[PDB]
Amino acid sequence: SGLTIYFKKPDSWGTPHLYYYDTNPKVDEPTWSEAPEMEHYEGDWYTHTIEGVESVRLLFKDRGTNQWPGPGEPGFFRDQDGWFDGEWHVDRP
Ligand SMILES: OC[C@H]1O[C@H](O[C@H]2[C@H](O)[C@@H](O)[C@@H](O)O[C@@H]2CO)[C@H](O)[C@@H](O)[C@@H]1O
Repeated sequence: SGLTIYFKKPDSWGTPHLYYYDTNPKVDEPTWSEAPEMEHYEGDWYTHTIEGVESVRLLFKDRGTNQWPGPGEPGFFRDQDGWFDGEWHVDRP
């Protein structure tokens, strides 16, 4: 299985990282500061695949203090791929 997630980077952000927890099925889960670099995709879009996973809660961050959603707010729940530009889409919008 595995979730591919694409994320449109806000202009003022550094390169996005994907933080995730509540993996199902359970898979290794990085620390906030060790959340992985999303690979550059096309233009503003970046991407990362969580291996081994049907569902996840996730937050986007950079190496700075930016994150979406806010500090402490629950991760976005996916399900399925994958495109977030401020709202979620099954296809590139
Ligand atoms: O790990 C569960 C926890 O993850 C998310 O928390 C982040 C938080 O949003 C960051 O600002 C920073 O404090 O690191 C935390 C993870 O260690 C969710 O926001 C939170 O709801 C969830 O419980």
